[PDB]
Amino acid sequence: STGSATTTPIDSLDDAYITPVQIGTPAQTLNLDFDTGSSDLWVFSSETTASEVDGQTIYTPSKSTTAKLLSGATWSISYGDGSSSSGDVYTDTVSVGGLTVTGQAVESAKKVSSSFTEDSTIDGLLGLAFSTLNTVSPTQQKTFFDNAKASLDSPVFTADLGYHAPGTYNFGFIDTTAYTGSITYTAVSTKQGFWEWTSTGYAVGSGTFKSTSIDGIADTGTTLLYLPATVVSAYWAQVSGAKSSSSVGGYVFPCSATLPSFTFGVGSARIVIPGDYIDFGPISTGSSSCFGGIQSSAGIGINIFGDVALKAAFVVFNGATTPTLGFASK
Repeated sequence: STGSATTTPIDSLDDAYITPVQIGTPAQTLNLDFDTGSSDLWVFSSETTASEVDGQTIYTPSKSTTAKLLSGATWSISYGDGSSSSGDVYTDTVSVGGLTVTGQAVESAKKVSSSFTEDSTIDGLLGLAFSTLNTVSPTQQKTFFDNAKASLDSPVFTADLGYHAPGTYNFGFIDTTAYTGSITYTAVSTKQGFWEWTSTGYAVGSGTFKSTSIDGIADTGTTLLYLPATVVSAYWAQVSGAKSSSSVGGYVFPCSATLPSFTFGVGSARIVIPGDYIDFGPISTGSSSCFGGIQSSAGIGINIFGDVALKAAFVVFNGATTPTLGFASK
């Protein structure tokens, strides 16, 4: 089997991407944030505290003939940006882009943090990291990908995120029309539950390439590119007037700037992030100070190849017995 679904930016900045997901019988379609940095499929639901729902579409298990309470199971998750959610668990039929999993754990939110409530466009998350990170207790549950894997034509999914445009998540096949040149594959460590890999270095603009190992995670659920402070300083030093602002929470730059590109290494291959991808617009409405898309990972504890990086590539998440990651230009 295979699946193919379009993923669409939630706003003009590509702050995140939503993908329609069919849950239950008859289908209830919710728009989920596919997140290769976590491993819980959770949804706004009929059980979510009413004051914490503001415009989201909810899953109502009582209206699904295939929903079953997973008795005794609870979940609770905290994300890198400080947001959180928790609740109980149902199993139900879940389909993404024509690919159907029966008995998928659907984690029903009883509580969500303000960040989630305030984003009316995201109805929940669909985790695509390794199932060892799944938070369901006392019986850990598998991700949608892990459940689908054996049925897939090939044990892979791909992320093809758009810049200010829709893109695609495919399951079970590599669309050879969706990228240019060849795909370069690189080793993955699953020790921390993430799609963790080592970039071979970077360049700023038309500058020379610096060969240096940068360990980090491929994380579709993180907006920006978080890298070591040395690398980030070298980038922003090429933008007149750019500075790190403790009050804003990162590097800002004059909105009048033309940003240089940023290149990262994948083995001997190179992925180029155009400068425009690094612009996240005014820090507040009407400001001439703009927020940068490359930020320091210092104090996160991990480097994160978020959407800013990933949307510059066609990315293969290879879930073979020994997982790997592939990157191609597009």
